Amino acid sequence: YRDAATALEHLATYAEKDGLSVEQLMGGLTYNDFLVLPGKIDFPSSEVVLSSRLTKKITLNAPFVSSPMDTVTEADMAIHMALLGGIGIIHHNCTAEEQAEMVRRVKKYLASKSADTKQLLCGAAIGTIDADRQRLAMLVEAGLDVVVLDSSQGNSVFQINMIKWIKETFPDLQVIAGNVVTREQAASLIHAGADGLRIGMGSGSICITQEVMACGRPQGTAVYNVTQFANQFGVPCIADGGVQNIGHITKAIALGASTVMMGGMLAGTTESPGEYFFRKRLKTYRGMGSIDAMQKLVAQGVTGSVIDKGSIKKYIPYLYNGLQHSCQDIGVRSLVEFREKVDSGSVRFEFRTPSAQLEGGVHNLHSYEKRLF
Amino acid sequence: YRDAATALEHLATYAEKDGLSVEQLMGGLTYNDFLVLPGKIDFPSSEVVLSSRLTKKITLNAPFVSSPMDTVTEADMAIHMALLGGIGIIHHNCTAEEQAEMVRRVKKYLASKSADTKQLLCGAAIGTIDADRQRLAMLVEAGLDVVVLDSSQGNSVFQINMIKWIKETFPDLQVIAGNVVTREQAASLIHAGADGLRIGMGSGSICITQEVMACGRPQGTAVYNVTQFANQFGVPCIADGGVQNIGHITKAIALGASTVMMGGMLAGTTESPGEYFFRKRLKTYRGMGSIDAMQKLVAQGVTGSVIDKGSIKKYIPYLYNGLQHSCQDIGVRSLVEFREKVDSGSVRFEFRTPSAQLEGGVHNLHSYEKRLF
Amino acid sequence: YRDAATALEHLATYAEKDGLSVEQLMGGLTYNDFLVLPGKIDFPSSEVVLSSRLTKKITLNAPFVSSPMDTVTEADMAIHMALLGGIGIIHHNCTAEEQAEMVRRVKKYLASKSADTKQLLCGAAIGTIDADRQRLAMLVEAGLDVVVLDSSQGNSVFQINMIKWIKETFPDLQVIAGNVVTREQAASLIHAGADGLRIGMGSGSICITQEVMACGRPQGTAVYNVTQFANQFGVPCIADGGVQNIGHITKAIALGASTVMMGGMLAGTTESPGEYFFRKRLKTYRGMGSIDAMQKLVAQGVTGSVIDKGSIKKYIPYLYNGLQHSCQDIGVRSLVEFREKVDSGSVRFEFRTPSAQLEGGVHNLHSYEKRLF
Amino acid sequence: YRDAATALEHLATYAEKDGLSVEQLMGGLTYNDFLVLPGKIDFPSSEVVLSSRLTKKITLNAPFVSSPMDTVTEADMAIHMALLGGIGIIHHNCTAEEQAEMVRRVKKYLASKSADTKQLLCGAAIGTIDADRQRLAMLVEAGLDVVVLDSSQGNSVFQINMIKWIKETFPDLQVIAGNVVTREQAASLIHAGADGLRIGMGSGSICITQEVMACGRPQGTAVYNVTQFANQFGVPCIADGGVQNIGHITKAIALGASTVMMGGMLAGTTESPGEYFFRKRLKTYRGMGSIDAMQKLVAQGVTGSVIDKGSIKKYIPYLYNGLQHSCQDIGVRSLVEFREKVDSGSVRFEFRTPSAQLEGGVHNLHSYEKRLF
Ligand SMILES: O=c1[nH]cnc2c1ncn2[C@@H]1O[C@H](COP(=O)(O)O)[C@@H](O)[C@H]1O
Ligand SMILES: O=c1[nH]cnc2c1ncn2[C@@H]1O[C@H](COP(=O)(O)O)[C@@H](O)[C@H]1O
Ligand SMILES: O=c1[nH]cnc2c1ncn2[C@@H]1O[C@H](COP(=O)(O)O)[C@@H](O)[C@H]1O
Ligand SMILES: O=c1[nH]cnc2c1ncn2[C@@H]1O[C@H](COP(=O)(O)O)[C@@H](O)[C@H]1O
Ligand SMILES: [K+]
Ligand SMILES: [K+]
Ligand SMILES: [K+]
Ligand SMILES: [K+]
Repeated sequence: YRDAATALEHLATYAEKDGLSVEQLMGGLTYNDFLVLPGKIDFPSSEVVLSSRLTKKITLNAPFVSSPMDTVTEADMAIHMALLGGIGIIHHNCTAEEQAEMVRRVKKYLASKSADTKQLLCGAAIGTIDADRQRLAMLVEAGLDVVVLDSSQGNSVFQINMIKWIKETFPDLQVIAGNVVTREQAASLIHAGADGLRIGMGSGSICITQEVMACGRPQGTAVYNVTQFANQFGVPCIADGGVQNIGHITKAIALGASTVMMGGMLAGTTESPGEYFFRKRLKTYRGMGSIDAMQKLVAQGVTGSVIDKGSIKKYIPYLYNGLQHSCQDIGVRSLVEFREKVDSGSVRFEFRTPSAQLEGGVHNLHSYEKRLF
Repeated sequence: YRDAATALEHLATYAEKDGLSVEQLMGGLTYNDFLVLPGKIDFPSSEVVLSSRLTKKITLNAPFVSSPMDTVTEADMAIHMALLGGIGIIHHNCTAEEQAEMVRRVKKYLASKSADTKQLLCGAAIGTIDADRQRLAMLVEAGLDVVVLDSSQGNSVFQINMIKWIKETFPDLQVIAGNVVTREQAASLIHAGADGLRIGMGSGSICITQEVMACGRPQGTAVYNVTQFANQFGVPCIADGGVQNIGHITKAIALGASTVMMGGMLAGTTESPGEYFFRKRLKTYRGMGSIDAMQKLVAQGVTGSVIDKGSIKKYIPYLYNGLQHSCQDIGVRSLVEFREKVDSGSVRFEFRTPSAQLEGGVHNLHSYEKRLF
Repeated sequence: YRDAATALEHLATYAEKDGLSVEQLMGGLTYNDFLVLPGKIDFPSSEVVLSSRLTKKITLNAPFVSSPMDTVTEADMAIHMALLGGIGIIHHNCTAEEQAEMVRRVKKYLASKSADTKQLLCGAAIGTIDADRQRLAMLVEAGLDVVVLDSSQGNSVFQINMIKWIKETFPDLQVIAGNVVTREQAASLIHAGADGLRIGMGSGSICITQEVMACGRPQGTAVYNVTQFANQFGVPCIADGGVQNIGHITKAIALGASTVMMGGMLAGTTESPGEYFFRKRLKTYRGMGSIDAMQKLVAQGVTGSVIDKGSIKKYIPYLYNGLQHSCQDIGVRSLVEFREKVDSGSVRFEFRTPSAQLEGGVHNLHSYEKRLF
Repeated sequence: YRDAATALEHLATYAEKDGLSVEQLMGGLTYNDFLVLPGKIDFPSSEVVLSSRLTKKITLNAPFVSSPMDTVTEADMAIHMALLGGIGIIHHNCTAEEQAEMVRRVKKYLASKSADTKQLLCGAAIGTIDADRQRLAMLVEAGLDVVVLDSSQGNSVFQINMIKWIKETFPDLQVIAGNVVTREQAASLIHAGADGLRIGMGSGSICITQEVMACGRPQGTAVYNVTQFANQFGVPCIADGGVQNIGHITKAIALGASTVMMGGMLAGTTESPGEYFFRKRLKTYRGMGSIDAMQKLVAQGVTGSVIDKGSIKKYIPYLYNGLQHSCQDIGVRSLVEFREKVDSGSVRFEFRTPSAQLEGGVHNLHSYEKRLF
């Protein structure tokens, strides 16, 4: 046999590292279709830094964003998301007066705060019609820090003109455009002057766009191809939709996302809008393209329910600490280093067959209780 | 970082567009195995034109055809299908006298109408035996506009001779031959003088041909290979079977289909034959190769039930408006442009892993109600 | 557009026929993973001949063989299998005296008959131990026509010596060796003097060999690789296991099988051993490697139940007529021509994605009844 | 046709053996994704030797190791595992005093025994913190034969230093490091001075690491790549996790594992800790990363239940005799020969499509009882 002392040296006899680079990995796959291979641990998980760029000029201490949906994010969610190092995007399924009030509630309230006034950071969504011009003006007056142009298909003349108008009218304000899933879409909205990109189409838990429009993209592939382009321009991208656990968050970032947006995961929490009901304690969770949401006609989302998840004061820290441990297993001390080591090919990946996915999950038990924390 | 002003220019640094061309996409896959990537929106969905060639000389305002099945299309269906810009193919699981009466009912009744008499367009199915010669003569007397030669395997001497006979005897009448799923089948029936082709074998919701005959083809692949050939001869093709939502319709056309035929989707509607019953309001839906259908012995279809879908006066417009929005997302202003941009490689596609398909649908909800419109 | 008259000629512009040849098709797939593409119909299904070589010197009018299992084939099954143009292999989970009696019952009783005595053809199974030497002698005295050496793994010194002994002692008797799934296994038993081969390992409905032994092969792949070799020596092969419908039979033969063996399909029929019981009218069906079967300790099969299928006097004709229609759709007039056209590349195949398989089956119905005939 | 006498000779006309070599087989697959092809039987299964290297200096008569989990292995399990030719690894979810007592119970009690004192061999697990240094000293005093450094991610400075310390302080003691799933991890811990490696991350039945950490590897692939490296240094590797039947054990070894570790399979047995309860006779089985286990906060395992499996005095022999039959089918007389014939390419493999896996299992039965032995 070989001398154990030569073990590390012998690795050089191999053409490349074990596993695949991100380039080799990247068809039409998404998060559950692969794993990241473990690396070398020479630091505690507590040492892991999770600072993340939301936009060109806005950086969060945590890559967590609550989605602009009327069953996920209002003032209560936005406040506590900001307090916990993330941020919330307030929905616009409401009057411009009602939305502005929610913004004021946040602004008048690791924490995400402005550098000048020390006020909590607040985001909000708007449509791309002429009526939303006045809406935005009201939100800006309320102290809005960042606006999300809310669309399933963001590459449009209407959105492009909206971007151009905001940059001229509100230069200080940061603009996140989307949604997008292709390189060509990204270039268009980057060229328009977007400060960030929202990635995803049909990956949402409550979304059926892909079913009824035949249009969208697998989330993992969308994140890679978009960010591979957008990152060259220093435009941070939000991985929006299909996120359901800590593992999805790590993978989203690995593929180039700067932050991740969550709807269903945050739906059913105490801080979410809507009241609990019993059927088991549930809350309503619905796509904004659902008939209910649109009426509150071609639906692109559904109305459903999610079980009580408790307060995000316990859930977000779980995501935070969990993501720290994830980075540790991979052998990276920050999300910045995570990005660098992936693009350099140091971090390695591996595909997962359907059998490997079943093996990866809980299997062959009479019964079990899934207590995450 | 790169200057945002160079974003669109930088796209030229890439060898090809993001995603796959239809050629690259096209083994043995069907509709659910892929997506169309979104494009550029610079028009309203209302601007989208859905005019479609049914046959060489017949063009519809909507690519919707009701299947010739005794649980789908009789006079009531055919009338309302024509009124809504589509057309109905009346079944022949009935006497020649009974079928001709149904045709007369339609003819004596965006709308699909003749250019000379302004009467509603009507289609009908027949077998390929000698007895159907007289049957057809009766249908022609009733004012039939187009005939469908109804067979699971249309590439036969019997069908070929039937085609040849009709073209000689009834030159004005348009003939749709089928079903076919291969290039060789198409050439044979095109050579015979077919004015259109019916594509599909075993893709039907109620069909088990592939199970009991081991013969057929995945619908998506069948449409591509057949139309890639048939379109060179200006022979429109009907994508028949396996259509269940708007997404399937968009994809069918993307692969080369001119129109799409629906059975199960239209079964259970008010305009369909058969009475509602309760088990939940249901209607019977059965393959014409089912024992029931054949007796009203090797079965190639099944007898089943479908829930009440309501009137097609609300369902077809939903398909219509939905398809308009689908084209908009893709960035095409008509089905003609859709065809052109696909064959040129402007429209791009993406595969879907099993995980991506699960992600694409509704996932990780306690419960939900699927209200399409 | 192109002139329709040139349609058939234009096919020559294509490098190869639509679809795949069997070579191109053939990893690790089985029957449900592919389809045969339809061809040209210029004959009635009644014209299709299904004569099939069971062994070097024995030819059946139907490629149907009942498996040697104590819940499938005793005298009653063997008699009626022979009468209907197939043959039955009597099990040996019984005394040598008991088995010989069953053989005598068949011999003393399209039909499969001897050319000299006009008596029904009869097959029987035996083990490969020394005790089975006397057993066989008794079966031969009873008028046995063909013997099956019954083993999950037929490539053994014990089986090889058993083959050699039979050929010397009983030259007239035909010997089917097996089971096998590889080329190397086939060569060994062909070299030993086998008159036919039994193909299959772990493909059985009641079999778990692959689970507990990690040894076996996908049935489709096994048939191709074995027969590709065995056919060069004029050694007919039985495709044994995993057959569940007419489609599987057509595909088995397409890949090189001369006949097919059925257990589960024939289990639960009136002619099968064991009594009906109620739980719905059921019969017991069990692997011969099951603890029950072995005790009537490492099990390689299970004990289960199957619903009443009725008499094989109606089921086998259904298989017969169904297979005729299958050949017709493909455009072949006999199983001999089927073999020839496949090996020449005239018959074409197509893969099936998981989606294509779901599409191929019954889908999207509230409910349905599967009446085959 | 060809002369049967030339059958074996004709095999030489083929470029390579039927099926795939292990290299060709080896992406991201695991055990259920493939089969081993049968070989030549020229010996009885009783002749098969299952001696296996646990570590550099420790060899077992059976490749069976019980996992260090508080619902699997305490003194009772460890004793009977050693008696039956395997070994048990005692968990450390208990005080150092409690663990040492369990070791003494084993030491003071085909059988796995020391060569000098004839005492039963005993293994035990420990953490990699400073407190475990004293713990180990107590275990060594109790007569511990081998220590397992218990971690989901063994490639750490803490584990590396722990290894280095043990080799200096307790030279006689054998050290198994892990867990690992990559080549780079292996080299690191081999270089540190490991006497054996524990392979697996997220493949456990009760483990969700891959879900919550996005980190791990398909078990089959992990075993191959790690052992392909580790075996060059004569470092035996334990395939840990995802083992559920005899088939998995055979495959684990085929890919390079020297022994296999079982948790769930041995959970629910009489010799396991914890009492039976009724819900059907069940026992608790839980991941050591479960909240319950950790509290007896980011969970990486779950708490569940498994049905009563009976005594391992009947189960392990079943595994033993089953593995013998498995080797026989493959045509190897020992696990050593198994290794040699695989690396030489004599043993062949075959992929399994999802259809082939369904075909491989029990299918198309009304009902069945799975009696393994
Ligand atoms: O009705 C809808 N149609 C289309 N996309 C939607 C709809 N509702 C929400 N989404 C998207 O889906 C995301 C939520 O995905 P989830 O986090 O998987 O629930 C949102 O942030 C939106 O990007
Ligand atoms: O009994 C049958 N055997 C074979 N194909 C059938 C049968 N009944 C209907 N079909 C085909 O299946 C289509 C309906 O498919 P669906 O729209 O998926 O229900 C029809 O238009 C026919 O082309
Ligand atoms: O106990 C068993 N172990 C292994 N193979 C078996 C056993 N019982 C039956 N078989 C095989 O499985 C075939 C039946 O497959 P089926 O037709 O799919 O039920 C038989 O003809 C045998 O070749
Ligand atoms: O809580 C846990 N987190 C991660 N891995 C675990 C945990 N509990 C057990 N394992 C691993 O899973 C193996 C058991 O796998 P099983 O044999 O498939 O149940 C153990 O031997 C450990 O290697
Ligand atoms: K797992
Ligand atoms: K979705
Ligand atoms: K079908
Ligand atoms: K099986």
